[PDB]
Amino acid sequence: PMSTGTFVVSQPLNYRGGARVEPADASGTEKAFEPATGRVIATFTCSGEKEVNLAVQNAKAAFKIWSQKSGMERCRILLEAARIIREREDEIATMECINNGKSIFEARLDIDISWQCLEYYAGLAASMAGEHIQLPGGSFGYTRREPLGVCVGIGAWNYPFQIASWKSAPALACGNAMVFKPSPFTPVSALLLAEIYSEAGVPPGLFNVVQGGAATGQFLCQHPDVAKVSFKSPLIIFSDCDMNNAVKGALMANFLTQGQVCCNGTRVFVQKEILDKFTEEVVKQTQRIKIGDPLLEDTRMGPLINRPHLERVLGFVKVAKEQGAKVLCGGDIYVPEDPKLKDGYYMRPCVLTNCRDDMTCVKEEIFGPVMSILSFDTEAEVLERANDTTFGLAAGVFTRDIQRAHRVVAELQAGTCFINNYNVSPVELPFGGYKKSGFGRENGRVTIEYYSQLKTVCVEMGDVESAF
Amino acid sequence: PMSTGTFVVSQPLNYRGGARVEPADASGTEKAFEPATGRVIATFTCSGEKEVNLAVQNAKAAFKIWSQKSGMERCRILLEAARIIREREDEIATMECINNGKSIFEARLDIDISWQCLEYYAGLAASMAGEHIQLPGGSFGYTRREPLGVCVGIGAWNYPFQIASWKSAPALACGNAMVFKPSPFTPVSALLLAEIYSEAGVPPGLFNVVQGGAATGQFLCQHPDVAKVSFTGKSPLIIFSDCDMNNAVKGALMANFLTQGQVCCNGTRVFVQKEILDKFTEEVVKQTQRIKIGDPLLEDTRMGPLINRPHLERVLGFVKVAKEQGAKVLCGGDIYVPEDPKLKDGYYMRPCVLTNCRDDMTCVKEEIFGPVMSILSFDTEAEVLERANDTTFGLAAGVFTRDIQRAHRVVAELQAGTCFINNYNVSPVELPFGGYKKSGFGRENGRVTIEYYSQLKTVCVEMGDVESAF
Amino acid sequence: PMSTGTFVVSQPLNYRGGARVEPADASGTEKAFEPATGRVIATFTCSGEKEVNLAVQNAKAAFKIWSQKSGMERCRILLEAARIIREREDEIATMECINNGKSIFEARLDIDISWQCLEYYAGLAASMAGEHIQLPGGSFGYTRREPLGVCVGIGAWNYPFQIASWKSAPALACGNAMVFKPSPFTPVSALLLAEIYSEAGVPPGLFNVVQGGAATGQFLCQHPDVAKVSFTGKSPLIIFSDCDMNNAVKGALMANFLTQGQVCCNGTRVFVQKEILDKFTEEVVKQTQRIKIGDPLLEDTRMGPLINRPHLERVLGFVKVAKEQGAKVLCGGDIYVPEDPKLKDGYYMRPCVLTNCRDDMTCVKEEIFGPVMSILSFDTEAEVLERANDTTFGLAAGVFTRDIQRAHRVVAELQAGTCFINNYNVSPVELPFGGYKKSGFGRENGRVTIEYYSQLKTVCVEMGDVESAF
Amino acid sequence: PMSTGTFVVSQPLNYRGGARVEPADASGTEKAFEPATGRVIATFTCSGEKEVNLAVQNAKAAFKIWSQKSGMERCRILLEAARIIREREDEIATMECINNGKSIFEARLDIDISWQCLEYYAGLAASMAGEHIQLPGGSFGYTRREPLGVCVGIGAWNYPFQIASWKSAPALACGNAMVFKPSPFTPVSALLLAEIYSEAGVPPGLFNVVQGGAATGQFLCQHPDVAKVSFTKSPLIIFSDCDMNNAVKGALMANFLTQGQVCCNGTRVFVQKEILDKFTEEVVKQTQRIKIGDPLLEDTRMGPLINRPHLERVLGFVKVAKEQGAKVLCGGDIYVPEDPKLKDGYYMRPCVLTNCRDDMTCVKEEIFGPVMSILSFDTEAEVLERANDTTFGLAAGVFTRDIQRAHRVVAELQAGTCFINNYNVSPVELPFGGYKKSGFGRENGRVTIEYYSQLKTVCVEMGDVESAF
Repeated sequence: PMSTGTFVVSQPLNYRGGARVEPADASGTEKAFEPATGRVIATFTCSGEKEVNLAVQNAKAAFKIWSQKSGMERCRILLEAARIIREREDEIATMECINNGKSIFEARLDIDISWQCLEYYAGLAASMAGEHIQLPGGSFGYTRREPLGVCVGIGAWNYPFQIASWKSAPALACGNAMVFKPSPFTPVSALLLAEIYSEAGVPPGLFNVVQGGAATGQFLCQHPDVAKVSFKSPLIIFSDCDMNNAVKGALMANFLTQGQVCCNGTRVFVQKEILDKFTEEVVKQTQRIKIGDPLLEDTRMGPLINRPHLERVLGFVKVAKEQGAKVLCGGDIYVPEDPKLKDGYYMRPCVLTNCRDDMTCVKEEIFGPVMSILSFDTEAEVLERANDTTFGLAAGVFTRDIQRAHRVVAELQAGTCFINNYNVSPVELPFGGYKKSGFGRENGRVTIEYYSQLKTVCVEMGDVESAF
Repeated sequence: PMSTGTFVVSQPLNYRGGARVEPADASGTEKAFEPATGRVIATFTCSGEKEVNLAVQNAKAAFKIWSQKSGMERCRILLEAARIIREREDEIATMECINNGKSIFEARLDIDISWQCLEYYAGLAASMAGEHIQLPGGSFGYTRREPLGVCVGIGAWNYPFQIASWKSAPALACGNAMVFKPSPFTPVSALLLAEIYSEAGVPPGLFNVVQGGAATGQFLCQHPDVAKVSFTGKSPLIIFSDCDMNNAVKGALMANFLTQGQVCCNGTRVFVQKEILDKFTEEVVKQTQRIKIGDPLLEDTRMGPLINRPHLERVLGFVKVAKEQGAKVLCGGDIYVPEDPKLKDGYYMRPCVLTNCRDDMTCVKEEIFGPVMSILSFDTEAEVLERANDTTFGLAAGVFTRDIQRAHRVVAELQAGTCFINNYNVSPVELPFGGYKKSGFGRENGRVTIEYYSQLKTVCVEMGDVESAF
Repeated sequence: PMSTGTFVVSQPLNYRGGARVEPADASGTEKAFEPATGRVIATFTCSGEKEVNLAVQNAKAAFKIWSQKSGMERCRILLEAARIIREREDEIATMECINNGKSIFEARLDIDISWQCLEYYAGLAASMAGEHIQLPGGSFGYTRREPLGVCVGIGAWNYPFQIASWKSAPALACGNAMVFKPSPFTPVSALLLAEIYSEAGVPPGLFNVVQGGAATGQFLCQHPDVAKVSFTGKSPLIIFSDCDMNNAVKGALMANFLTQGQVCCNGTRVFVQKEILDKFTEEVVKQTQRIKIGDPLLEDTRMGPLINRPHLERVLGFVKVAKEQGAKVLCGGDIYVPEDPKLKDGYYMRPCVLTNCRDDMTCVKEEIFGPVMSILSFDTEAEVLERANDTTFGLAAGVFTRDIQRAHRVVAELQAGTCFINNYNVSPVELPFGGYKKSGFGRENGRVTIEYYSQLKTVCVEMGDVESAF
Repeated sequence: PMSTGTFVVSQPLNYRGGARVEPADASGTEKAFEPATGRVIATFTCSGEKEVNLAVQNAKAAFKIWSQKSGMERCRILLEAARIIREREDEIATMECINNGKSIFEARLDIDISWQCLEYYAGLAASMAGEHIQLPGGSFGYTRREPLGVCVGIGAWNYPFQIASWKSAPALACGNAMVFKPSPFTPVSALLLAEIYSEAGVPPGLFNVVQGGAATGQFLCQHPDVAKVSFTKSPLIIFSDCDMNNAVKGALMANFLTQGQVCCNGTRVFVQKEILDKFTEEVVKQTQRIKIGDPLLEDTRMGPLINRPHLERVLGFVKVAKEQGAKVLCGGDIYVPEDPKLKDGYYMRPCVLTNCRDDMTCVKEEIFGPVMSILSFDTEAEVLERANDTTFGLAAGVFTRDIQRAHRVVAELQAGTCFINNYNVSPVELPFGGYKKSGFGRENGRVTIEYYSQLKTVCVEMGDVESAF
């Protein structure tokens, strides 16, 4: 039923005690947009400290109930929340494109992860166990992972529904309550999750939503009842690679999610030999990318999050030119054929060549559809030039020589490495966010630890053996 | 061998490239003592930034070698270091008492926990494995825990050799290098570990030692080549009227006077139910007055001296104010003069038992870090749980009651991370299962600490063609 | 909509390729009953060699498809099958009672386990991973748990739907196909599971059902394409003088008369201490005489009929001999005729309590599989432990004492696999944590059972040159 | 100090209560040999039932003690036993060759695994923990892995000390006692382990050794106090695009390590039509260079076969292979070493056969000798059909530079252990194809610990019983 250029927020954007609320006090006022049209979908209040307090006080209450429920009881509520998400998928995914701008194509994948995540932690809640050790003389010791209490989740604008799901699913599975503060850019989708949790059977206050910016964030972090607050990538193309897969990989790595992720492999090192053929093919393919209405099934490139952000990306390209880069295609305002999209935050995906490491476009993360093609001669050279990469990053190597691939992956300091592919998936996702992957056992174990604490009990069955 | 009142440091107290070194740069000077005699066992230089740099740079080099060795190779070196520790146990344990002041009795247990810890991580290094996930079309994904690089370990004075062992073992078993900064109170014992690691086959620079205080610590933390820095209401004891009095008294004494009560672990807030209050107090004072104070090297000694004179003066200060606030000193809390004249200038005091304690009292509010027991009276279960729930998760609590339901009910309500039913153990925070003897570490303790000293690398191998969205 | 004395089987009772089928060949013919009425609900064909072959061949086909689907795809199908089970719960629960005889009360708990179990393995299928080990010089090794192929599941009559689900869900989560062979006593309920799996989205043949007895079982075991066949002193209850009498009596009744006492899990050897013997016996008889015997479909019914006429004749046989051997029948152990004339020919009897029992007695020696309690007197802890430790590990035991030390000491000495302190649960063997309600399964139960239905494939990738010994 | 052609057993060959003992009764008598010389190193008594009973009764006692010790204590004893093994390594390896015939080279690697195994299980004993589940109303449930009791371990002659270590190390880490029956071929080495365990601090009767054959094995299995009894063709696909030298190295390793007397050995060598001639030429060249002789010599890579009947059987297989139409390219004949002490040793030259057919018994049956069967093939589809008749308990090795092909072949192959561009002749028990600096990971021990233990479950009720009635 929902379409581009029509949506307007009618209900309030805060959520406490299982219902939408207007904030009790303000830290300011913000406007949320429809990036495809430039339309204001909401003018909303940012939570003040009294408001922040009410939300924390409310979830503190819900925490006390939820923490007393068994893992099995919590598992059913969470599996239900996933069923509702799965059912209302197209509705949710639409709301997501409307406020964020990503393709319905991508937005659905985001929602798939979202319910998959909930099913994962629901499972873990039901199969939770501690350690038990037998001590000499019938005495024994045991452990239990207890929830922390009221956790704060800070959202991002690039994966709004998915970040909300990803933070709250392990949090609530542990028996905690969450107060979630989404990006002021994207305040809508989180309320859909909040509503779904209530519908699933979560006690009122367990997943609360406070809207706001920096001040709000600070008020949440400064709250005494808050237990815990939960808050360039290279692509090496060797001459011996499968050119078409390398080109496909480069495009995926740079233009998925409009290149508005830090995950994106924007530094494209291409070996001297294949440099000319690669560049020619990459420009050809980029010029075919479908820019338009994110709700259209054929659209692969939507608008950028907002006007300031778009201006910044266009600014990057102006400097890129100034510094000596050769704009091969795009990097300019795109005026879509449909007049409703006239004032949307659109631009054409950019491919830059003749890039050097000293260049700010090579140095800084742009957060837009901009590919920087850097030439290289030898394996030893790339590895020196590319190794300045943080562990929180990803790297991708394209070569038919398996030994070279493993050798390069071994030397690269990036946490996630892809041989003969590239996936633009969020950091949290295990196994580079490959589709039929699963989460394995370690991802959950580690994140469960983040949202819980280990209680240790020692039972003495005999007499105390005094040293004195 | 070594005896009390005779030891003096002869070699330098820093350690780089497998040998003892004098610091290149100076950031002041410190004196280390023999707490049993008051003697200066060392006047040493506090490492300067040029020195800190050398130690980090040396470890960075050693890291590059070690990180390339298999878990199996790393395991043999670590199992060897544990064998040497176990063999030189009394030598180590004695060197520990000489500088720290704890009884040889307790010092040995500390050393047992040190070699046990090394054998544990050695085992984990050899049995390390990642995840391997199969993907559609023959493509696959896998994971690897890699070391972080050069890790900094900051020591404490209460468990000097044990803190050094506890930080270094998980670090070195991940393939990391370590630069260790002991407490300038207890500089000596760490060098013994450093020597042992070299002897075991650790590459030169893998476990380096830099002496110093705050400045030295700051230089280590500020160093760009340092990957990670590992650092270091009051603990209650609830005694119900239905408990086994003798075990409760034994437990209270253990909880307050082990390690001279110089740990934050110690259960110093002793809540006693109104009925048993009089009998408990009478028995606890009787038993406390029997505690053997003296030479920590003596096998019969259960109470040694306090770490230093400023620290002793502070504990004596707390007692002075406690009686000013209205507490009743039942025994001790005064300067003790041992029979032994070599022991004359040692930092000794008689273990203290205080009664008529109120929650408003600073002795009940603040952690003293001395042998001082605060006895607080209570009437009901509901009352204690209110009064004693202002306890942090990083603390420990002990409950004494013959009613099993009550015990579990109390343990459930208490916010402490480690709870003991019908006992109390004063073991460091790091130790799983309340540091009970012959316990083991289970699997989770190691898993969690390995995570602290490592990072997860993920690799995705594509067996087919790239599926383009465009 | 379904009721007692009305139901008759209309469709065939074998399942192949997503539909009910009549067996291709016969190994014989059986009659399935309504135990509450004595009615024949179905006269069915036992599967012959050719039919067993067809089900295996059909499952082999389904296996090839399913095994190629990801754990995530298999997880959705299983989570769906659990949703359908949960939704049609009362329909299945009812159908279960009609053929088996257990109370609708107990039948629901069985069905709750069924869908809980499917949700568990669905979770495990989605989170499956192997090990990845790094080797010198960039070479690597990894592992994967692969399904075995076509597995066979053999049913029991005491938990027909539950044991059907318990065997199918793990085998299928591994990516296997299964051929289930229900007890010829209880053929019906399994077909409901088979139908649900189809409805969920399992490929036709993934979970086939072949009816039959021993010959069908033999044909399944002898089949060359069958990868694995999954099959299905007496349990004591020590009641000490210092315990909580009412909980001990409640526990004794639960332990003996749940599932009409037709489980091997049931704690039928009740050791009672000489002192409390008289009070316990008096209370247990009083409570037993209050047990509601009748229509299993009635919500108030706690005791239904026994599985069949031969089965009942056997239990009453054991009672006849028990009094011949010197036992004192305190209540029941006789043919019961319910007030509802429809239940006139059902397989009913009054729950029995026997006293003055000796270890030499066959009622104490043999498992009866009926509502019969054997009360044995004892004087001391040392005595019981001697008399009761002729217990196999595949059994359960229960101890009632207020002395925690005594409880743990007894549990430690007892050779039973599952021990209950101050309670008793009659849950199937498979169930972790004594089948307590809000328990969960933990991680180990699943790990171990996944290993049963899978095999470890190991792959070694050489990145360098082969190092020849020659 | 020990050498070939000198050793003779002087002490008895059973071990009970921390001592070597002569069997109380007999199930027969066997002769043990020095395969390098043909010498009888021992004429010993096979254990009767009274003797088996004594070993079990003694082990039952030691169990009751060992099972009551902490996993922490057990771990120290086991880490000590590994230190002693590691220290007396050369003595043990020497003794192993003397009775078995394998090279000092391989015999050491066997002993390395042996002490590595013990260190692994020692670690697991110390870090053992059960599950603890919280239940509504303060009630709780927990689990513990308990030992089974007296376990029986049946040895093999190909890895005598290693099989003993591999069975005893997990069982003893659990808290069980073990009665071990070595192969009547290889009695000696197991007693060295039994002695080391005692020296380490194991209670007397915790690891007992009863010498014997089938009757003795049967007596052990039939014993009511015995809790559990633990008991003991592989293809190699060479594609034309492979690295020839690594493929040849791999083929030799796969066929002639341990004198080819393992079921692990990749004896069916499928070679592509194109590289067939170059491969065959190189493999024969390399095989003819293998150093046959005194297993105690550091340069020796091929020792003698386990015994005369076994050698005759392998020579028999070669006779029939050429009768069936195979082309003997080298060896497969009685070898007479230059050293006269070795004159009556059970030696033969490693054999390479070509013109093999799938119908041939040498391709069908496991030979247990140094015999390589070279089979030609044209396409990937063909090999995969011909080689798929492989059991999961087997290994397979693929050699190809095409990574896609390698994974594709490994995926289709039914073998449990697959190697890409290598082949390792390691026992079945070993995780990650028995690669040297591999480790054991965590699953191998978990699964084996389960074999030698049982899960005890305890449920503590903190409240009142909720009666259905």
